[PDB]
Amino acid sequence: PVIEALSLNQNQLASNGGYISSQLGIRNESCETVKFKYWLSIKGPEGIYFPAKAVVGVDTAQQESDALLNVTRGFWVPEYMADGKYTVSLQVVAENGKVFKANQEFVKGVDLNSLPELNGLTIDIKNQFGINSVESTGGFVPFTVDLNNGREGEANVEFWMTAVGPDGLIIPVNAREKWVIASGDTYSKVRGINFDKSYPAGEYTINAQVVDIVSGERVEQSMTVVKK
Amino acid sequence: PVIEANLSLNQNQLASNGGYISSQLGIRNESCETVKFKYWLSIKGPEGIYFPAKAVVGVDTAQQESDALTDGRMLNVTRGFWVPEYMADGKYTVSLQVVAENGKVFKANQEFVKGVDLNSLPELNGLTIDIKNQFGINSVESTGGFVPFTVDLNNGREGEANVEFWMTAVGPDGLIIPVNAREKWVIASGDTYSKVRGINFDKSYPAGEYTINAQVVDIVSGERVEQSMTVVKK
Ligand SMILES: [Mg+2]
Repeated sequence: PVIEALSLNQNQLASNGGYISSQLGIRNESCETVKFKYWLSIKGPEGIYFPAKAVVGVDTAQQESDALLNVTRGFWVPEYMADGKYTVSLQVVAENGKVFKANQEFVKGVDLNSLPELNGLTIDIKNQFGINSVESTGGFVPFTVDLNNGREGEANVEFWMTAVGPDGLIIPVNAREKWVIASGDTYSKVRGINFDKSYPAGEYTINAQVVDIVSGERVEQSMTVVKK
Repeated sequence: PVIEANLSLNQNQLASNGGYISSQLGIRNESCETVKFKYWLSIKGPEGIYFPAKAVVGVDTAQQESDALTDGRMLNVTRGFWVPEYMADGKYTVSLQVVAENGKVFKANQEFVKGVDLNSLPELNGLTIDIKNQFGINSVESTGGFVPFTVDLNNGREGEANVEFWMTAVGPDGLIIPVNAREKWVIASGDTYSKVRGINFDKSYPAGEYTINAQVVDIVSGERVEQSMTVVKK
């Protein structure tokens, strides 16, 4: 690796938001000097994406290279942004096109170390065997889905999954299903996606959504699989 | 082109209570030889929503199956979907997507709106948001290129608007490239915040599709609106 790339001072914010301070480390392990560009960005719920940089005036700058690093950057997460899971991403693009990323999570207005949930309905969706990539010639990745209703009454849920990938692909992974889950019951399945040989190389976000139809609240779970 | 894809929607405007959209899908094999492909219909919406057109009464157990079209022959199917009241008001894109056996991707897209006017600017309660690819540059070379965007935030309200604004490029390999840092503006009644802002796609950046994504927030109401535009790096 020509580059090795993050830690956050805290990983839990309340719904009123707060400040996250991040320590960025970029090491040049290789024999030669390396030129790269780097930045810090955030991905959140409800399609939020934002740069860690905030400015008091007009942003006039462009992405400058460095050459080889230890810097600290902090950002505010305002109350208005959605409650849920955020990913902070230090990203480095080396002159030769190799991309390096270091990611860490924080949560806003939900418990770290508890499952995602819709008011007692708990959502446990996982890459079953931790398969983070498949070959260009194709591969299959199964995902476990457990929707456990911890409420006193029955929960009316809707559930689907897509693979959001290269070339603007949005591949159906699970069609939209609707379930009435009794108090104390669980909806469980294993669902896989076959990445056909024909599908483009690159990064796919397996994106599960669960909706409580009565409250209208929606929660996402995103998992990444790379097709080489 | 080994495939030509066509899509049309029976209507392009829904109320906030939602409704049903019926879509006509056309896939034509123009080429000399028989072609094998897979295809599907998906929707992208506000607030990070993505969903498949298909809904099932039980447990979805099926996988994406291939179809085949002989020389000159075509496929015509009609598919519909419900857009429930709970999904966000704003702009939606319906996408018919075809992946041919050889890896070539073909797409036909159409827009509909929910709870907003078709043919009006995105807005936050009288604050209008007009963000555009300035010269209609939809792609840049692998060796690099620069694309400028115009930003016009016109405050049509009686009072001043307190806005926050930023832009990223969401691209291949999970890149989220800063394009405009987070700025805050106080725009007086009747004024416009205008700027031109560009992104340099350096040679080093990966080939593929970049969504230039602008977000505008009314800091007082806490309402947020996006505008997305696509640039392909070859
Ligand atoms: Mg209508």
